Amino acid sequence: MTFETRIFDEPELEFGDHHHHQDPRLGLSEAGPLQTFLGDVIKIGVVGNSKTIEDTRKFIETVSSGVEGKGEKHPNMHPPFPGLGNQSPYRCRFEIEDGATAALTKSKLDKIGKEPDHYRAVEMAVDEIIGELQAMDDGGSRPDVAIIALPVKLLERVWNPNFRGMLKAKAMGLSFPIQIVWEDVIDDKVTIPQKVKESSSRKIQDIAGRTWNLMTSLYYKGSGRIPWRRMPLEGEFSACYVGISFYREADGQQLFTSAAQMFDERGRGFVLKGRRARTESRGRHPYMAREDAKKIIEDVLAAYKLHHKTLPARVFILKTSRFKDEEADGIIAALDEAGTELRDLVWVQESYTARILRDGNYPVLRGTFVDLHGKGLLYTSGSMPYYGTYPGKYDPNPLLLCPHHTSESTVAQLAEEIFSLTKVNWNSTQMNQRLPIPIRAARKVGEVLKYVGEGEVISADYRKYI
Amino acid sequence: ANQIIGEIGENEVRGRFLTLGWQFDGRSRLEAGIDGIAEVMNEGQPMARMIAVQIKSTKEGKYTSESDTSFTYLLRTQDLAYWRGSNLPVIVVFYRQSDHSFYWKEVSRDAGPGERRLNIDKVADLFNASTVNKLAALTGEDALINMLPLTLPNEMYIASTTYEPRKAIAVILNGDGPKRFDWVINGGTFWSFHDPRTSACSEIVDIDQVEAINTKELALHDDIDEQNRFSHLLRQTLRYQTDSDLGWDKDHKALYFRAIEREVSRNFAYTSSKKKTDANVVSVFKNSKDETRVSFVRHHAFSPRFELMADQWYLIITPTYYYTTNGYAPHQFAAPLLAGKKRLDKSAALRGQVIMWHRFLTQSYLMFGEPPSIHLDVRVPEDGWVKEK
DNA sequence: ATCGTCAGCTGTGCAGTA
RNA sequence: AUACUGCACAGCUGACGAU
Ligand SMILES: [Mg+2]
Repeated sequence: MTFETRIFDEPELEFGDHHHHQDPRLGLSEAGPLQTFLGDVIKIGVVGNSKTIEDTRKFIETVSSGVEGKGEKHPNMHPPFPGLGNQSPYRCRFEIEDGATAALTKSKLDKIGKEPDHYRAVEMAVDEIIGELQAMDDGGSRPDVAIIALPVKLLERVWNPNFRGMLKAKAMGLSFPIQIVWEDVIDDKVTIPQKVKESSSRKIQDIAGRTWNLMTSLYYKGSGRIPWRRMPLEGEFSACYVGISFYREADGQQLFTSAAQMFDERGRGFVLKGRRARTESRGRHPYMAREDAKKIIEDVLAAYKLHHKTLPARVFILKTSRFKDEEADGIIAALDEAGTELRDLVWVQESYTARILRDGNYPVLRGTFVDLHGKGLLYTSGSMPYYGTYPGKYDPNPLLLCPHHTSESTVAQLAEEIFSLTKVNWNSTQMNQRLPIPIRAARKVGEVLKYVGEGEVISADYRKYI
Repeated sequence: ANQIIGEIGENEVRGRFLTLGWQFDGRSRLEAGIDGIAEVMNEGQPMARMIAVQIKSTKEGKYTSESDTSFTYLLRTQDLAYWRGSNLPVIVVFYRQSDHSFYWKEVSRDAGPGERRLNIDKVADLFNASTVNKLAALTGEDALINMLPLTLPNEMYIASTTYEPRKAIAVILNGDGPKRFDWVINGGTFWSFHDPRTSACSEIVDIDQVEAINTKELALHDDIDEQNRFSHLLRQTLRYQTDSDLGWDKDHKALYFRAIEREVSRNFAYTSSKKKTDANVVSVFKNSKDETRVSFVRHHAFSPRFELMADQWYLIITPTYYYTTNGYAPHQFAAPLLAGKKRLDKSAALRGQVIMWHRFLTQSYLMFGEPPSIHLDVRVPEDGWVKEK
């Protein structure tokens, strides 16, 4: 048979103090973040109605004192939160100062719940919140990170036009990032329905996972220092990673292109910058032009030569769409203008109706690579011999890696190295991440950048996007 | 609050130590890293010269990866380098407020750096009267894929004829001959697997322009529109040589079975080698209360997508379910039921389907081979889990 | 400005957290 | 929007072939 199957191991993640482990949860609980925070204070401001603020304070007070696991069934799936003590997996503590806390009056919420027009009601709610946060920022009570805790009666009008995209677009002029929390997470008594008819209500996972995900996001947003990173091997050349995705305008059918840049820091650090430019559209097509790709590569090389005082040696570009001649010509022309000799161009396809089948009521392990005559089938979702079982039903779909014909490295090394780039994102802490962070970061940047008006400020800081 | 728990932990650990002697000083508030200096008592006289001890106290709560038998602790390399360069052995203890779990662990000073990842263990590692001198003497499975290698026949047929396909369909339904479904016309060219002139379908083709061409010439090329026409021809052929126990529905491209035996389920036993195909291929379900009203009679179908690899063509299988309420009418609502059944079935139902279909069902012009088999380097340890249905 | 053919990429929502 | 997987439904895109 002309099929060569590989089972890559789980990639390691380098935490602080030269410790590496495959689990972000236990790894953070063991060694803490990679880039430590010089200090001990993360100040939090809360915006919402009165009851949301009291439940937010109660939530912080409860989760600061340890959280039990879900059960003894598959313990690695549900590890207990250790709280913000001396066993804290952040080496810092969060406090909610009383000098800045925005309580929303019931008259304004009543006026919000009375407007029949859908657009301007969400717009005025977003603008009022933004004005409260701006007056928060202008004073001497600046917080490190803000929390928008929403009530139930606001949520019937806001949810039942997006709210997160509008708020994160209109909050990009501030000096701190914000985080949105629904009513259901803070209070376990009440629970809301959704858009379709609902006799029942929504359901979320238990408070162990909520605390881990929410507070890892809060720590990265507040401190500004990255929790973990991909562990670099010894011997390889210097490299710079780019990812490309697409999105829509929410009113028309026109498609845009997003981007994200990564390179290793000169030392122990990582860079997840965005791009302070709003690439425009050239038609409703999932393919970009060649000049904008050239400008992307020049910006990437300028950032690398600014940080490292030298050019890189390798460039990795990940794309959701298939590479074409024009984009490859532009990237190659930019690179040989700069003078780099190692290139790798890979298209990721998420719609391939081929799978690896076996008997035993369970699918194959995560990290299964099959060479389909120059292509690559990768099982980034699958069975896990660390979580106990495979979390989920039916089968996990695989993704296909299609390299360009100008890429130097073979399909197996590229597949392993893309498999090492998946579990990097700091929004989550689980392992079942089927999308590499050059793709997911570009998707997040594009999702936030949907509602940003023309002639506005676009920040390259990643904390304004997740 | 956490500042007093360390002091009381140090005090009660010292009380345990002073319980059987073990002269402990503690430190002042000027200390950093190593805690106070302790010794070992010998029946009422300090025979031991000196040793170093460090306190580590935590609140109520289990440790990392603690499941009834052990736990794990990690050591900072600054502290490890601090203790490695020293002149005295050190010991490390743990918390005391759940059930007073005073444990001892010692790091050695042998050749070679690196001593972290203290993995503590069972009841042979505790401070008690059981043993006290022990730390005082320091003076695969091959799987398959869902592909089907397809062996082509010898010759196809080509022609030239310029009628619209809508008129040709209306010609072939209103006629008297067999309902042949092997004809694809695109670009003005008549294509078929059977010979047009040896058929009743010759009415929509010219008699003098029928030619026989080799299969392998058009199987491989650089053009992809001809590949799309080839795949449509293969779909028409697969519809043709199976339309006796099924039909066609454009939703999910399903060849769902036709129920003509007056609401009888079909087990469809095959038993190819030892014992298989004992699962119900077609199932019958009645309503909640009344048997006069039928809820849904269900059966599963599939849809084939054809492709090429190194000039060898392949077919895919995506089996879907299909719920018919009362018969040949399309279902009023099937998304929640299809979602629920897909939520219910594990991976073995797909395995049972690929071992029961397209080798032993509707395979008894195109010859269908065995699905390809691959070697997996690591077998999934399914025997260790709970097997939670 | 319409209709079959194939091949793939974003929005929008529901279960289920095994 | 604490997060991810699976499923379902939609809209869109470039070469066909014809009015
Ligand atoms: Mg987020």
